[PDB]
Amino acid sequence: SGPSCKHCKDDVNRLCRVCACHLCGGRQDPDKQLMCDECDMAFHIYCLDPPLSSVPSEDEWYCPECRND
Ligand SMILES: [Zn+2]
Ligand SMILES: [Zn+2]
Ligand SMILES: [Zn+2]
Repeated sequence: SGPSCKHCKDDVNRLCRVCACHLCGGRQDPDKQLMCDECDMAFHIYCLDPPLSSVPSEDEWYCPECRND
């Protein structure tokens, strides 16, 4: 059940827009990021200039982009 790369392995650039936050497209620490099971994307809670600091750690939740659905 280890993490897998979707558009990174196929893309020579090896960007992790999916596994990593699309804003950074990789070059980040997915351990401090939360993944959305519905969108399977990372949130910037810690990438914004100011860090959210709460870091739920649960990593199991939905991002506000799809929660409004
Ligand atoms: Zn990836
Ligand atoms: Zn980022
Ligand atoms: Zn989502």
